[PDB]
Order: sequence, then structure tokens, then C-alpha cells
Amino acid sequence: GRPEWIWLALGTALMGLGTLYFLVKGMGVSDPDAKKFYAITTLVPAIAFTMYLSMLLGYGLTMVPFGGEQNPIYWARYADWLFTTPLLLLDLALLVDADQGTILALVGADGIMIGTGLVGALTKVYSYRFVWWAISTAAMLYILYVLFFGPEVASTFKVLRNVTVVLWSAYPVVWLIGSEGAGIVPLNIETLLFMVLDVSAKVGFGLILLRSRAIFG
Amino acid sequence: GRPEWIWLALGTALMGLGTLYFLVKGMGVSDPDAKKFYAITTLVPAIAFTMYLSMLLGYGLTMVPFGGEQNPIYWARYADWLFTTPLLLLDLALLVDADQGTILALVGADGIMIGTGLVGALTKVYSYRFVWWAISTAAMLYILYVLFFGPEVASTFKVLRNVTVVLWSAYPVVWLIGSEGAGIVPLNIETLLFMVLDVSAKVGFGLILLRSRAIFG
Amino acid sequence: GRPEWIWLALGTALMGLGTLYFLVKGMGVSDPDAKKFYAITTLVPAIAFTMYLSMLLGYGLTMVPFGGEQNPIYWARYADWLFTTPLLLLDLALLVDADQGTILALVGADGIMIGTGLVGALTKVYSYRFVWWAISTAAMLYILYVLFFGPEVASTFKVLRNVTVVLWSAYPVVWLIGSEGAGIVPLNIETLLFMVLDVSAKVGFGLILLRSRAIFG
Ligand SMILES: *C/C=C(C)/C=C/C=C(C)/C=C/C1=C(C)CCCC1(C)C
Ligand SMILES: *C/C=C(C)/C=C/C=C(C)/C=C/C1=C(C)CCCC1(C)C
Ligand SMILES: *C/C=C(C)/C=C/C=C(C)/C=C/C1=C(C)CCCC1(C)C
Repeated sequence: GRPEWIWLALGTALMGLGTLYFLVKGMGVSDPDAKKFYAITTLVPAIAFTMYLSMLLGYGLTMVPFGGEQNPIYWARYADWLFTTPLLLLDLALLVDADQGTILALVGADGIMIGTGLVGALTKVYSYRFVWWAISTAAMLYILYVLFFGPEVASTFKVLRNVTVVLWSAYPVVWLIGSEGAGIVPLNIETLLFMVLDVSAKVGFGLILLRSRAIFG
Repeated sequence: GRPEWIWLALGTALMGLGTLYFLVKGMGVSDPDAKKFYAITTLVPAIAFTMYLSMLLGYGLTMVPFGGEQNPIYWARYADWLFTTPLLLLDLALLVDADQGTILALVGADGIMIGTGLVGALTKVYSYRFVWWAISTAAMLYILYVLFFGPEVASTFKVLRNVTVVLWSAYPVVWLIGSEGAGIVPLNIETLLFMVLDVSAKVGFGLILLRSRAIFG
Repeated sequence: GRPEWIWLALGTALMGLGTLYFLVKGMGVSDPDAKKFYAITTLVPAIAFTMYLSMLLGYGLTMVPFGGEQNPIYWARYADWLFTTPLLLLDLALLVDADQGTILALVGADGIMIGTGLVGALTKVYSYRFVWWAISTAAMLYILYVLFFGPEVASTFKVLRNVTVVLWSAYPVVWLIGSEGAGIVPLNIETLLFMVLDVSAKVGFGLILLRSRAIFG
């Protein structure tokens, strides 16, 4: 029905498989630290899976009036990211044994990032949408700042940090030019971009982490 | 007005009394571990109380169109379970000194279980409701799996585990045959079943736990 | 447009500045304990800032029918308080090294306090609104009870405790006489009162705490 459906179906499938793979891979792990990383990393795509399914079936989709039109907004993404983005930061923070003050800063900022993103997404005054985008972006930049200025461990963290910064930074650009923002890129193509980003930031990120010896004490 | 009102009133009352009883019972406890179990166990029915009240007054009730009808759906249950089910798992996990990786797995899975349950409850495409029910059930079965394959302590945990598995497993069956699912059992009877299950899984479970010497260090 | 706009604008500004001040002030802190207090205390007004902005732009405002009228209800306050009030309790609890059982009690009770407040705010049956207000108030009184009956540290905690009790206690009175309750005080004046309370309980509270040597190990 909706041209973006194929990407949602493929997104659902790839999150589903990634979840199952990490579930299997994690069986037999007894190391307490390793358990933590498997739990976090498996839960990410499991949640993403349910929200991709939500969007595919049309449950995670609403219409937001602005700019003199009914704009199709997939709210289910913010429900996803609200839980998955903090968990991904938690993998990075636990990897470097970050202290609780820094964890709370990252989680807090993340919560704000997604929350303002959501408000932006559903705002009916076109111009205001972008005020929310700017605040959320500030919060993202704060997160990237902490990650950078807040041997196997070092090495794996550096790789996952670089992966994070490049992928996460693309989301505000996609949002801004997409159907939630300027509407210069059509929803179908926006949906494809977000699937590639999400699968890379969840399953891609997850394969790198769970194959490393850093997760083990 | 609504025939199920009596069960909601009785549910409200019994959660209310259970909360007060556990509040009193917990006064004077100085043991740090015991405090944790009293806090968790008292908070469960306190939350359940407010949501039963919500449903009784009609605040926690919405109409969901599907199958060519306006179906009365008490959404307030998912608001309740979203917080109470994780807390009940937290009692069990703390009882056996489970590690944080296992706690996060259980909490995560629980969140998914209830979240998908909620989406199912509010889904307007009849057939899709059951896709959500199946996912949520998978998550429940994962939880039951971890509880089983993930002396006073051992003994009390075994009793509370068995209580949990039997009561929790009935919820998907009640949902499936109830007004949220197949609609072969009328809402009034469905409401009665859920009250008996909820009071047994919260106050019943809570009496067993708070009377045990396992809670003490 | 709305006469209360000036207070929302001023509220937004003052939370914004407080956030920036605490962000700057916190740079260079290396002490793990101090980090925790800076993270918590900076995040409070940051969240408050976004919700004040929400209300100013009109996003955090809905109309609730009751008493034969369309009543303008700023729901964005409960979204704010839901996260900021627990964080403020967390500052106090960490200050006195409270145990996890007490933290969970305070957080739990807080969650209930705000949650019932929200339900009250949006309830369409006028008389029921006040049942919810009474429950939420009970939860508040429980919180105040725990704070009181549950040298620099002692001294700073006593000052912040006294600040908390006096400011927090005014909220139910403002709600009750305001546009959410009895409607004897007009929304503009209610909005002013809440701004003064919020800025005092967040920035005021935050200046006292972050200037103390108690935050340091
Ligand atoms: C699995 C999903 C991931 C890792 C998603 C990350 C999402 C972001 C970093 C989104 C950022 C946004 C902004 C900074 C501006 C406002 C719009 C958002 C929410 C797309
Ligand atoms: C106090 C409440 C308790 C212990 C409730 C537990 C609820 C469940 C285990 C519900 C499970 C469900 C499924 C597995 C399938 C989908 C429908 C649900 C949410 C009823
Ligand atoms: C930054 C905000 C703060 C510290 C707000 C605290 C809010 C309260 C203590 C609100 C309490 C309420 C009641 C006890 C009764 C019901 C209405 C409420 C939610 C206003």
C-alpha cells in the first residue's frame, strides 16, 4: 500500500534475524560481564524488531497536520530509540567502566535528545518543528562530546565510538531533509535511509561488540 | 453502569488493603536487604490500586474499533503491569542475588511483553492483534525460561517461582479468549479472572515473600 | 495570545540559563561523587527548560472538558515532574548515602504522586479529579515522611530538605485552587506561581547544592 513498506518489511526481518543470532550466540555464556553485554546487545534489535513490525502493520504511523497537509509520521521510531539509544550508550559506558555520574549524563541527554525529537515530529507549527530539532541536536552533540572527552577494551571502544558518531550524526540530517522536516526527500527514500542506519547501528554495532574479547573480564 | 464494576471495586479495595497491610508490616524494619523487599512488594499493590481505581472511575477505559464494533478496552492494565511486573521479577532476582546482566534481560523482556501486549490491545486490524499476542507470549516464555534455567532463600524462591509461572501463564489465555482477543468470554467474567489473578500475583505473592526469613541478610 | 505566556517565556529563559550555568560550573570536575551531583542537578533544569518551551509554543497544552467547559490544561508539567522530581530526590538520597530500598521507595512514591496528578489533571468527571489529588497528596506526604524519619553533608541535607518540604507542599495547594481544581485562581496567576516554585525548587535548590562541599568525597 505504502511505497516504503518494502524497507519496513526488510527492516523487520533484519532486526528479527539479528535478535535471534545474538540470542543463540549468547547461550552458554557464564561470564558476568559478558552476560551484561549480551543482554543489552540482544535487547536492542528485539525492541527495534517490534517497532519495525509496528510501522509495517501501520500501528506506529500517525498523521500530523502542518504546512497545509496531512503528513504521515512514523512515531514508532521514537518509541524504539527512546529505549535502544540508551542501551547502546550503556554498552559503550560499561565497556570503558564509566562512572555512574557519566552514565546518568549520557542517559539523561539521550532521553532529552529523543524526547525533543518526538515533540518536533508531532508539532503542528511548521517553524517550531525546527526549534525542537535544534535542541535535540544540541543534546546529540553533548553526547558525542562526552564519548570523546569524557588494550582490547580501548581498541574495541574506539571502533564502536567511531561507528556511533558517524551513524548517529546522520539521523538529524535525514530528519531535517526528510518528511518530518524540509520534505525535499520523499518518505520512501527516508525510510530506506533509516533502515540502513538502524541495522548498521544495532546489528552492525552488535556484531563488532559481541565478537570482541573486550566483553569478557 | 458497567457489569464488571463490582470486580473493579473489589479489586481496588483488595489492592488498597494489601498496600496498607504491607506498609504497616514494613514499619520498624532496619535490615537493608529487608527494606528492599518491603519497598518493592508494597509498591506493587499501591500501583495496582491506582490503576484499579482508574478503571473503576472509567478513566482507564477506551474504545477500540475492530471486527465491526466499538470494543471496550481497559488500557489501564498495561500501565499497571508495565511497572508492577518488573518489580515482581526484581523481588525474585534479588532473592537469588541474580547478576545485573540477568536482571536487565528479565526487565527488558518484561518491557517488551507488556509493550507488545498494549499494542495488541489497541490494534484496529483484528488479525494483527494476535501477531502482537504471539510476540508478547514469546517474551513471556523467555522470562519463564530464565527463571527456571538462568536454604530458606532456595526454598522461598522455588515457591514464589512456581506461583509466578502458574499465574502469569494464565494471562495470555484470558487475553486470547477475552474481549481483547476472540471475545468468547464476556468482559465482566474476563474482569473477574484478571482481579483474582492480579490479587493472587501481588498480595498473595507478597504475603508469601514478606513472611519468609529469606528477605533478611 | 495567552495571558500566561510571559511567565512561560520567563520560565523557559530562567531554566535555560540555570542549565547553562550548571553545565559551565561542572566542567573540570573530576571527583566521581561530585560528577553524580552535577549530572543530576544540571539535567533537572535542562528537562524543565524543554517542557517550559513546550508550553510556551503551545505543544504542552490540551483542553479537558469538565464542569461544562473546555479547560486549558498544561500536561507538559507532569512530563517534566515525572523525571525532575525523582532526580531531585536522588540528589537528597545520594547526599545522605541512603540505601537502595529507601531510594526505590522514594522514586516509586514519586512516580505514583506525579502519575495520579496527571490522571487527575485529565479526568473529565470533576469530582473524581479531587479523588486523584488526594491520593497523589498521600504519596507526597509519604515522601516527606521518609525524608524526615527515614557535618557538611548533614548541614547541607537539612537545608535542602527544608527547602524541598516547603516548596513541594505548595504544589498541591496551587493545583487545588488553580485551573486544574477549584478554579478560584485564574490560569495566568497559577502559571506565575508554578514558575516561581519550579525555578526555586530546581535552580534555587541547585545553586545551594552545587556550592556546598558536601558533593565532594
Ligand atoms: C537504533 C537507533 C539509533 C542508534 C538512532 C539514533 C537516533 C538519533 C541520534 C536521532 C537524532 C535526532 C536529532 C539529533 C535531531 C532531531 C531528530 C532526531 C531524533 C532524528
Ligand atoms: C500484577 C500483574 C501481573 C503479574 C501480570 C502479568 C501479566 C502477564 C504475564 C501478561 C501477559 C500477556 C501475554 C504474554 C500475551 C499478550 C497479552 C498479555 C499482556 C496479557
Ligand atoms: C521541579 C518540580 C517540582 C519540584 C514539582 C513538584 C511537584 C509536586 C510535589 C506536585 C504535587 C501534586 C500533588 C501532591 C497533588 C496532585 C497535584 C500535584 C501533582 C500538583
